[PDB]
Amino acid sequence: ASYFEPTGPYLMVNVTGVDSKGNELLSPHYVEFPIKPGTTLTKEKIEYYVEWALDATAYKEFRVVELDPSAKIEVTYYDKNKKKEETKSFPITEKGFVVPDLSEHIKNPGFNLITKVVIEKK
Amino acid sequence: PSFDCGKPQVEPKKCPGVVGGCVAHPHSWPWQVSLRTRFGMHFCGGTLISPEWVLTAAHCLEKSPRPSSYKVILGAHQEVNLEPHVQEIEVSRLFLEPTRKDIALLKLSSPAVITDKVIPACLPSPNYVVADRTECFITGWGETQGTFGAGLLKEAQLPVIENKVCNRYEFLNGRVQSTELCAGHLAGGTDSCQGDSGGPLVCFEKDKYILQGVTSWGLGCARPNKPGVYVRVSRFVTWIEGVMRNN
Amino acid sequence: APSFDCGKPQVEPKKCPGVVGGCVAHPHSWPWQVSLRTRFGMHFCGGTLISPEWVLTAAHCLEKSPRPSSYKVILGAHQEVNLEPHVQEIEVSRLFLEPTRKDIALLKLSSPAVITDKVIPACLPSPNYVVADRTECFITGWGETQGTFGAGLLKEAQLPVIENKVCNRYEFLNGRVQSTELCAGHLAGGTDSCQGDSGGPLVCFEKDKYILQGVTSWGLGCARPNKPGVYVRVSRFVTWIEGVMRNN
Ligand SMILES: *C[C@@](*)(O)[C@H](CCCNC(N)=[NH2+])NC(=O)CNC(=O)[C@@H](N)CCC(=O)O
Repeated sequence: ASYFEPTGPYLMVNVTGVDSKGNELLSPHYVEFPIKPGTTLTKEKIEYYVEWALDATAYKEFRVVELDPSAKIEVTYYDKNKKKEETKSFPITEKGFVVPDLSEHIKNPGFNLITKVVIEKK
Repeated sequence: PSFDCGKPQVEPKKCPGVVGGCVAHPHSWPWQVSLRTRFGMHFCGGTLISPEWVLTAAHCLEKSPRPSSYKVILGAHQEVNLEPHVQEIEVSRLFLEPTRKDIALLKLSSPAVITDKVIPACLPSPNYVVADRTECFITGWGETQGTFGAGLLKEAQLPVIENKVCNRYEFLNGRVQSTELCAGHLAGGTDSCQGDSGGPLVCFEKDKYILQGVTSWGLGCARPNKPGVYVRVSRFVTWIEGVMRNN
Repeated sequence: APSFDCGKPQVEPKKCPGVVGGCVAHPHSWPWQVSLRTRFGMHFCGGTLISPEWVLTAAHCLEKSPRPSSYKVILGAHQEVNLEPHVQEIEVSRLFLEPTRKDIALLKLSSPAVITDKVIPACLPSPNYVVADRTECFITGWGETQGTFGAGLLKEAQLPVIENKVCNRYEFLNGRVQSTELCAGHLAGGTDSCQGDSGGPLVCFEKDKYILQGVTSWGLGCARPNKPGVYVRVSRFVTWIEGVMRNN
């Protein structure tokens, strides 16, 4: 059973690049980026990552305008202690947030980002 | 009077629980097409919506933009050395979904002759969302992991899993857009796979089969907690119609 | 990975069953992928960044000029033609062919490349390491398509390692596959990366990183039937390679 997934913690960018009047322009297939537990994830790095992903689908065309107010950067795992499932969630900001450990529970947690971002196209 | 579409001319097989599944009744799935490059092997599938128009998966059209380098095989069961009445039309124009979703339209340089071995599939009502555990059929000459059938048209009856569930952390972890559906047994074993892409995900609705999906992607094949992802054709029936009416 | 180790891409590689006959890769998911260019002219051969100052390639990629300062490696690329900003183009100081040659040579970068998330070396295998049967490997390279075509964009192609016992099994190749050679791909084809990709890497995954298990040198066709591709088995020359860098 080896049809792989990220081995360590990864950010997974699944964003629909639309215009400002909401109209869709690009729907780039999701892409996952390895992020280290301990680093800080700022508004800046998220965008380096949203771009990094728009290019993977529509290369060098398009650029990001407004990510979107909804900081849909949440992570879910199973808490073996609470004996329930925990869904952490962080904000996209200039100050960022430190990437939690979570190894205690999950080997490869995915810090999902799923928002419509306003791109304009270069 | 007259009528066709979605009503195959051979009662389809039946195997509850492509890797896994079972080989299909020769000609029970008339809308299945087989994309094959000029003097090149079969590499994806497709499904006939009109005698002229074929619905496939945009990533199969990744190689060439030239319609001319693509060929369509209609009315077959064998992947290798087809029966003598198998049709083999050539592509006229490529029409990929504009926003880069994994769906596209192939205009045939000559319409497919409708026969009891070749019948289009019925398109869904716009934006319709296939229920939760509805059992649908996936078909195609894709790969497998050394199993039951092969060079023949295999099939599989899988239950739809809702985005709500398949985007859960154990399964697909939110990689499933609203424009895609999931289908599979969490146990694995049976599933679509490479070479099936573009093929149909037909869900029986009363008298005919309705084309509810286009095979697109997935994390491995038949692995557990990893269902198969399909483009939701209901989210593209208007666009599809647009391309066909104005081309 | 922490800072920039090796065999650890900073974007998750777009896998695809399967350069020709393989999907276009996600930008910079193969940080070790290099492009060799002539003084004035452009691409012609690929390569692997083995260390910040060393690149491994196919020796026949150097047929045009013996002089080391005749080639230029390009690092951090996706576009082969136009070429974007941070895409380091180092000049080559020395060239070291491998003795008892199969086809490999070491290109020494006059200036250590700047290791970033788009440029990172590959991990070398342990001596004589034998990449197991059925292991999923990855062929990556810009090289050809409709001749010169290739979207201009770096493409890959996933191929499993065959096995020198079976690969040599009469019905396709006859002991022409030696112990210092690696046999990967399939006996149906339609994705074997050929030409203009020579010297490029064949990195196979292991636990959590990628290892340089072979060097694209040849195949015997161009993606097809009973004729798995034949790459020089890098674990055999991991010693020599290693000993070139420690001294040269
Ligand atoms: C293109 C088509 O032939 C195959 C079908 C595989 C169906 N998979 C399952 N589990 N039923 N599609 C692909 O190969 C598309 N790629 C993938 O599914 C993944 N290897 C990559 C995911 C992605 O980045 O799209």
